[PDB]
Amino acid sequence: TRPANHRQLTFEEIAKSAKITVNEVELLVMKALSVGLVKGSIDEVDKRVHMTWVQPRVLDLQQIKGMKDRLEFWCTDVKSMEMLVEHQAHDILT
Amino acid sequence: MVLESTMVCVDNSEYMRNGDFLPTRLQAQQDAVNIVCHSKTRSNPENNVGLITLANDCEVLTTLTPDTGRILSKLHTVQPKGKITFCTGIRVAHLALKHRQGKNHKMRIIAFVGSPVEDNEKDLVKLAKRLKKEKVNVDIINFGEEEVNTEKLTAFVNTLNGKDGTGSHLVTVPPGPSLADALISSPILAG
Amino acid sequence: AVQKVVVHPLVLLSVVDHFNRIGKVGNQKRVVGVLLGSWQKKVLDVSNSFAVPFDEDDKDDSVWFLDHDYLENMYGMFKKVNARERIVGWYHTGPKLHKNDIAINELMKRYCPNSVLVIIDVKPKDLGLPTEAYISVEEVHDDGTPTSKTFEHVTSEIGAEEAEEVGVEHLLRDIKDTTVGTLSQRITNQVHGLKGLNSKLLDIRSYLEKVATGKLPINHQIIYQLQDVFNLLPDVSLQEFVKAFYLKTNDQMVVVYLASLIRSVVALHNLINNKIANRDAEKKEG
Amino acid sequence: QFRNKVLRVLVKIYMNLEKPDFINVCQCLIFLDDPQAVSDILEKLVKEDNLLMAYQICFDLYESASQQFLSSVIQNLRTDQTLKMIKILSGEMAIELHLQFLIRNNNTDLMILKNTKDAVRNSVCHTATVIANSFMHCGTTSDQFLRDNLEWLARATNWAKFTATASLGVIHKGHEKEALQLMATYLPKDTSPGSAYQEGGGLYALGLIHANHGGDIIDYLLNQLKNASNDIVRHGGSLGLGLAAMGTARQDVYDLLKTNLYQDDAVTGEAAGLALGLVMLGSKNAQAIEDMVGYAQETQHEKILRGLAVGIALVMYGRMEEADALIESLCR
Amino acid sequence: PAVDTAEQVYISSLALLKMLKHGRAGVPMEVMGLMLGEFVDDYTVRVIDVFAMPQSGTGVSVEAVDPVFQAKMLDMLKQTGRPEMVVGWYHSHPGFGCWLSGVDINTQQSFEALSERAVAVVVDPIQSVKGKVVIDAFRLINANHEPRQTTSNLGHLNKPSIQALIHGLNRHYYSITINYRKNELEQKMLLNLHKKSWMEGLTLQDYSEHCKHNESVVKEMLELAKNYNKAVEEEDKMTPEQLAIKNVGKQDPKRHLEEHVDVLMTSNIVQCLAAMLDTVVFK
Ligand SMILES: [Zn+2]
Repeated sequence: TRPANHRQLTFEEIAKSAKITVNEVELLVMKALSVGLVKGSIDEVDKRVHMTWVQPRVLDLQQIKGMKDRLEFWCTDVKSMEMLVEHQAHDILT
Repeated sequence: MVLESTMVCVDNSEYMRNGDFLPTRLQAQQDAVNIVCHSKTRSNPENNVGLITLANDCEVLTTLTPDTGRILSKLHTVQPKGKITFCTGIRVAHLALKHRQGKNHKMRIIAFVGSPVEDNEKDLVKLAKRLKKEKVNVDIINFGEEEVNTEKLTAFVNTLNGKDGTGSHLVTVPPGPSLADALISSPILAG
Repeated sequence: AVQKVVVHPLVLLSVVDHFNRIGKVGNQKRVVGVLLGSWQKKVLDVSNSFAVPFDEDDKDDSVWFLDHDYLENMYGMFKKVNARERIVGWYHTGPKLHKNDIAINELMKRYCPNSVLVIIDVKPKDLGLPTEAYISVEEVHDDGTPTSKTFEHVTSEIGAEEAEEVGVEHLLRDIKDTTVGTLSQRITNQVHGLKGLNSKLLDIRSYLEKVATGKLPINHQIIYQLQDVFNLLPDVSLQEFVKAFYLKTNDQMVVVYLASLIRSVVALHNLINNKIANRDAEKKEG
Repeated sequence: QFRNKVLRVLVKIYMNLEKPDFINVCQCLIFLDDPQAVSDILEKLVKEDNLLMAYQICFDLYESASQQFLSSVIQNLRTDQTLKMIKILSGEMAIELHLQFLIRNNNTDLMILKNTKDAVRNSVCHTATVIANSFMHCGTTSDQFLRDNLEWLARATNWAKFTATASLGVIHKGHEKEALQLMATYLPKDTSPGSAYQEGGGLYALGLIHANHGGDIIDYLLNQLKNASNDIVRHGGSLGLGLAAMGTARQDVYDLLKTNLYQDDAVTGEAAGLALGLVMLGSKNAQAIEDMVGYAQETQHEKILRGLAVGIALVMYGRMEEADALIESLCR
Repeated sequence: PAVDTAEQVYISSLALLKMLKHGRAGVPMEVMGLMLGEFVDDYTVRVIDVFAMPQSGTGVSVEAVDPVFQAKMLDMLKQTGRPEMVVGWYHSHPGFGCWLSGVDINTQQSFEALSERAVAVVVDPIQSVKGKVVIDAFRLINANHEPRQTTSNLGHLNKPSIQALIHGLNRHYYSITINYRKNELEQKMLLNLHKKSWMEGLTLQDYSEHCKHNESVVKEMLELAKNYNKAVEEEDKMTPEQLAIKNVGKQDPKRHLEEHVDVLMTSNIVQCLAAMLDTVVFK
């Protein structure tokens, strides 16, 4: 659920969501990592977990359309840069 | 004397287990295609004959080859299994004898239907008209006697040779335990 | 398992010739044939090929015919002419995989157990290599359950011997532009790479549009791979990444600046020499 | 566009004068491509007693105006002086006068040709010296060199004989008074029969004699080409017919040449393409361009391709910026 | 009755590559094969394909061992869509240039007797280099006059080689121009051969290795600059002739500095531009 740019959960949040005390959060996250559900690290000093990859899941058509929109943005950026390079270097590449 | 590229469509279906027609319909049909291949070779030394099975979907065993030893040898290990797909088999045979070695040769298909055909009348007549346009003759043997009648086959042959074409044939053999080679006399001589 | 397939230019040009001749004959869309070659410990090498009679019904994906007797005869003759080449796979010019390809591959596996399919697009409306290599593999699912025979991609590249390279370079007097410098390093990449990436993303977008509207059903594996891609997309606003990027850019520009200074000094040297020569020549002529 | 406007203003200024400069006005009108004005001016001059103006103007028009421009001025006039003027625009008088001038002033040194003939040692130089003689005597009606060196000319064979026969037409440039019998005498019937090269050269020579000025020769060559059987004869006839009909978009000639082209023969095809270009010269006929370019892209004969390559450029003659699309496509 | 000099032999890309590959494979011998094609007009002899045949011989001669193979190959190619029949033969002369010997002339005589316009093609593999391929087409002259008629300049554009002239060119045989007409698909495939994958273009280059290479080249440029300073002090105490031989067996600091500058500029500019392009494209 968390967006890719933050994707940095905290011990209290995990405890509240999973109905377990803050102490067991580390063991829960380590079990997840060991099994292979999520990938990341644990920073006890700052009391945070940096999740970098969660297992793929089945998505509905609304989420597929969201992925399509994101692809549209990505393709627009690619085309913009291609046009920039072509226009600026037309002199050397004709 | 007439050049002819004749592809044989043999039926290795599960109804060939039946022993009604001599020592198993498989062996009866083996002898039948033996006599037919020998007859074609004797009729013309340059004549070329091949082999196709009408198993679950289809299988081409020996494309047009002037010799018959390879065809007969491959005929062994034709153990029966599966259903019969008449339309697909005949289409594959049509393609194979469209890709002939010699284009002056004529085109023929000898089919051994020893099992019911599940193709409707409309598809079979459509195939008949297509083959008539492409100038193919289809000699059909109503082997097996699973219906021993115009089991959507007389319509096929009549559509083929319509308007006094007298090119195709339909020899229907009774379950009489008489060698299928002994029974066949129309296509071999009076073709 | 194949790690790479090397397709020599003669194979490609022979495929083109086969396609052209069958097309001149008429009434055909795809061409098929055999790929003779050799093995180099998981690095294939396709060196030669020969045509094979082949026909198919444009409606039924189950009425197709391949003359394996002719295949065997021509393979015997090719072996008699060059022993070191043995059947390795089959090729077809169809723009994309057809549904009869697994059946044809099963037929050819009786001549080469590790048969490799190579699709050669003789009319490439794209920007990339013309060869795509596939190997038949059994796929075991978790919900798709029945294990089907699917085609798995294998890296394909074009290599050449010395004679083939010489011949291709001689024939390449159509449009020759080497310019190995920054010009080629800007055209062969950058522009080409961005265009190809846009093409692939457009293909993904078209498939996603079809899925969302409802023309095609959902493929959980494709959706999972797309999730992985979008996860891999990096973030370029991180302070650490920005700082590292600036550091490396500064180093590269240091080297560039030193090179430009060397260039300027050399240019000045040339100007001084030229002026000396011209002044001396004028003095001597006077 | 601005040049045309300025030329129109100049024409108006010429008109509004005590003694208008009708000659310069006709030049500017040729530039503007307005045969109506020149026809009107000629009509006014005849209505007056300025036959000298009329004759000089018509001479200048024939000498420096296009055939379509001349034809319109000959159709506007039509719909004793008028017959005389039209005979000037039709070009008969000018051709005859030039022929007379060249016949009378015919200073040419035959010693140089004799030296070249003696030095000749191969077929290439033989055909070269035949061509050089034709160039030297173009329009002079004289064939003394060929007449005296008859046994030396017989060495030429094949296309050398073709060129040798066409040299006669080159020499007799404009000698249209009696060309049919003049060529028949050189190419006698039932005399050494079986020289397709000679017959084709004769047709080519008639075309060269009547170059840019056809008439009955167009129809004669059309019939001869239709009845032709040998490829050499067809090639010579195509070249001659193209030269005769040069500039006149005659659909019958175009269709006959197109059929000869589609016959798909190299020797016939080259001449057919060149003749199509010559016939539909200047005109931007989309049909002609389409047919020629399509056949160039469809044929498998480099000779036909060469002929059509010249023909297309001839077709697009004159048109400055109307040729951009074709130029770009052909270059690509 | 002419045989003109504007006649050309059209060799397909496939035929040329097959010929060169077989010839190079048989480097010491004169390996040989047949050419299939059509006789289009009197100004074209189209060669569309060639196939080698079973042959055996020494470094002084090569001969075919079976004709059954040739017949069967012709039939089995016709069956797959190549009805073209033999129009000549090709064999390789490894390093002797292009010409025909006595045995070659006898073979060409047999081929001429069969078909009037049959041609022989000699391809020399080892003398061929990347840009150019040494290949020529030949036909014989009877015991007569001039062998051919010239109706154009196309024939006289090749300047026959001294070796061919010594070995009998224009006396026992004459050459025919070779042309390489191609179709659209052949052109496109030849152009596409060298095209690389798109990802290779955007792929970056290990920064450790890149920095190491930059460091190495700059360190080299330092010594080159020392030597350049030393060399600049010369070129005034040097004879106008002595300058040319001054750079024989001795390094040229100016040239090496220019080369290093070019390589460094290309590498660094490409890397920076690729880095920026990726920075934008990938989020
Ligand atoms: Zn030799």
